Amino acid sequence: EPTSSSSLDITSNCIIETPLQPSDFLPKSANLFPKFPERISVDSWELWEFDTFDTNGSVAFGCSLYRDARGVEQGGFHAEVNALWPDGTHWGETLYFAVSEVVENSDGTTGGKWLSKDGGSITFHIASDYTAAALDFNVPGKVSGTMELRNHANVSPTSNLPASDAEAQLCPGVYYTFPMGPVATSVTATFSSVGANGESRELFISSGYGGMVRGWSARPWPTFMNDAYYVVAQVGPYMLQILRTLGSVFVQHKPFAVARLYLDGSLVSAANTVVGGDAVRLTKVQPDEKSQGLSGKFRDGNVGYVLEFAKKDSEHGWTFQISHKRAVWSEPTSAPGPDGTGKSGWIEAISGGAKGENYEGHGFGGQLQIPVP
Repeated sequence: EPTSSSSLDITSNCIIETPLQPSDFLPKSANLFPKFPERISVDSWELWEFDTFDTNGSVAFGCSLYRDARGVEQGGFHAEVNALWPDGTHWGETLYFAVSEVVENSDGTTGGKWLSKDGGSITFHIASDYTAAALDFNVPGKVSGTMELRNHANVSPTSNLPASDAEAQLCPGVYYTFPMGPVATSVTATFSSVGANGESRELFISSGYGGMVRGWSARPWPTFMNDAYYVVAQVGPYMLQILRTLGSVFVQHKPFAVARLYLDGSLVSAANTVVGGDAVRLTKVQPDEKSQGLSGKFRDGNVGYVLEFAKKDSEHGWTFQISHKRAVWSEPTSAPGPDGTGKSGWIEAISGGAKGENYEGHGFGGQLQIPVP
C-alpha cells in the first residue's frame, strides 16, 4: 500500500557526480523517507541505523543502512553489521546490495529493503508513530535473523521530534536525529562463520537497550569533521544518545554536537550546540588520568570521555563518566604509522547523573578519526 516510493539501483544511473540538494526537512516528522529520493550525488549520504546491546554489556549487535556512493565499485549500497559475543568473539562485515528501496505506506508505516542480486536482503519496518521498528536479515552465508526496537514512553516520540532545522542539525546542512528515543530491544540471529574457527553461532538479546539514528546530508564527512564519537546508553533511569564531531580544516576545526537525554522516557535535555537550547561538553580521558578503560588501536589513545549536559537554567547539569569496556570493531582509516587513524567500536561502561547521583549502566558507542587536517 505505498503512497511514496524511492527505489535506487546501482546498476542504473541513480548516482550523479555534481551536488544535489535534499528535499527540505519536515518539522515534527521523523523524516524517514529518503531526502534524495530519485537519485543521489557522489557527495550525498543517508543513514538508517539500529543498534542494540544487552543490559549486562556482554552482547552487542548493530546495523547501519546507508544510501551513498561509497560502495559502488564493490557492487552496491553498503550496510555495516557488527556483533559481539560474551567470550569476546566479534563478527563484522560491510555487506553490499545492488538495490535499496524505501516506501511510505498509506497506514503511515515506513519500509526499507536493501536487496542483493542473489536474493539476500536486509529489510526494516517502522511504525507510523515511530514506537516500534523491526529488521529482518536474510543474507545467505553471512547472517540471518530478526531485530526489534520498541518505545514504551508515556510521552510519544512525536512530541520530542525536532521542530526546526536547527534542532535537527549537527551543523548547517548536516541532519542527525534520534526519532525513536528510548527503546527496549531484542535480537535473534544466526551467523554462518564466526571467529578464528569459522563455525556457526547464534546471538540473542532480549529486553536490551539501544537506539535508532536517522541522518542525511549533501556534505561529505571530511568537509565537516576529522574525529567523531557516537554513543547510545542507558544509565539507571537515564537514556542518552549523542554524536559529537571535531571539525576538519574545512569548517575551521569547529566542534558540533547533537545530543538527547531522557529520564524514564521523558526528554530532559536537547542539545545541538557544544559548550563554548542546551549544550554539551565532551572531553577525552587519557590513560595517564584514569586507571579504568581500554584505548583503541590507533593514534587516539583515549580510554573514555566525560560527557556533560549543560542548561542555561541548571546550576550543575548532568555529568556522565564513560569508560571503554569491550572492543567491538577496529578498522584502520589510513596507512599505518605513528599517526595512523582508525575507527573503534565499544561497549562502554558509564556512570553518573545529576549532582548527588551515581547511576551505573552501559552504552554502545564508536569513535572514528580520518586523516583530514
